[PDB]
Amino acid sequence: SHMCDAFVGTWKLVSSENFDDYMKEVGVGFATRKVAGMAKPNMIISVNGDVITIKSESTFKNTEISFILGQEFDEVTADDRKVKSTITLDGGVLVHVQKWDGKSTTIKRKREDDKLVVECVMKGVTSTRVYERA
Ligand SMILES: O=C(O)[C@H]1CCCC[C@H]1COc1cccc(C(F)(F)F)c1
Repeated sequence: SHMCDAFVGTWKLVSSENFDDYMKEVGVGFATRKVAGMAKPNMIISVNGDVITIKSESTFKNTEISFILGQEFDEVTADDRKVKSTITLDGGVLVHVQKWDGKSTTIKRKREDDKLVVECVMKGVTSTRVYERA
């Protein structure tokens, strides 16, 4: 057993707060905000050795990242940013920093009761996205 055991599984979005304002702060344009904001993604998290994979599937886009903790990688986000990402574990929280165009956003993923809670921060703006097991 290991590092991210409690994250592994298939998860479905059950609530979102302040996501439009997060996306605005990130620089996402109107039509992508509207369509992406409707989506109810499924997130599939798996671990194989040191490699963590996070897959997201939705009506809008499917995304997938695979990574080693602490090791920077290139990521294409769902809104089509080309970013440089580093993901670490800090006190049981997955902390994901994305850098692009001199900007930065941080996404935290944590287990809270039977939920997986995702907090997305861009400058002073936070969005909270709650997932439950599928
Ligand atoms: O909810 C989350 O896990 C977060 C993760 C960080 C970025 C924001 C949000 C992902 O937001 C979206 C919104 C629409 C569709 C998709 C995807 F299925 F294409 F991945 C993803």
